[PDB]
Amino acid sequence: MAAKVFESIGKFGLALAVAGGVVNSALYNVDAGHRAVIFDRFRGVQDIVVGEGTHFLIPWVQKPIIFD
Amino acid sequence: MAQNLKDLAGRLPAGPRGMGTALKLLLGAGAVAYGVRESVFTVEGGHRAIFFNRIGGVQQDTILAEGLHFRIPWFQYPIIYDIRARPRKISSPTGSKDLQMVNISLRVLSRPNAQELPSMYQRLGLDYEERVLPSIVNEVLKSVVAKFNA
Amino acid sequence: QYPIIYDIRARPRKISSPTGSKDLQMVNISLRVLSRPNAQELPSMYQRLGLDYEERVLPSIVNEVLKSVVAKFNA
Repeated sequence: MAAKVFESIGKFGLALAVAGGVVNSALYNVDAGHRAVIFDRFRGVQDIVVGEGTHFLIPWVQKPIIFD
Repeated sequence: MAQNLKDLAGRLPAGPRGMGTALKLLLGAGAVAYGVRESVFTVEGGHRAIFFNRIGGVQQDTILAEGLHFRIPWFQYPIIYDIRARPRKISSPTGSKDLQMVNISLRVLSRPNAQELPSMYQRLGLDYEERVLPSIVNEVLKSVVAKFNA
Repeated sequence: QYPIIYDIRARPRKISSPTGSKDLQMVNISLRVLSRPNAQELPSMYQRLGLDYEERVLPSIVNEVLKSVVAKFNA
């Protein structure tokens, strides 16, 4: 019984670490005075002005380019 | 090396019936997750990564403004337009109107028009900018500067 | 909340500006400019200037004003 608990806790910890890494990679800091532009490569550069604001950029799609 | 894999696969314990179907289901889920992950493509914003339709070529009508668009694997290539305005500083020597040797450069700030990007890829490609600006810049520099004295 | 560490310490910024005076003699005048970010507008000042607000305001308004004045007097 103990070994199963060990393995399950390890799997949960690994999943939590992966999720935390993804969440951290999904955020950006475009300092103010720099209004950001979403660097979305799905459907492009957002006429919807996503300026300053750490909007949740999905990884592999939206890299924060900092526009001053 | 093949015999080593042979022995390793063989040595898996002959467990009861349940874990065999469990392994089959795990392999199914792994393949499905891999497919779901791959159905999305390399995507930078400033790149209207349009649907490259496998049949008929680029989707001249499917103009992907900023938005999810899942590439069917082996069926759609992500067309990574650098709609990031890539300025291209380009020099053009000139004989002006009175034809003084005037050298004027021009920093030209091109974004591939989103509303015609798929035609732009049937028409220009990914390095569209090096395919348009490098010499239209010099064209226009020369044309104008050759209409004024020194 | 991030601590917005305004250097409201007056950071003097000695800044030189060459000048063509009114009669336009080449007069070089420097100016030691003693700036504190106004407390009563600091948060707008951070939406507006930032932490290195001083390098973001003084470096060239100093030269602006030096030139404008020195170009209104003969040598």
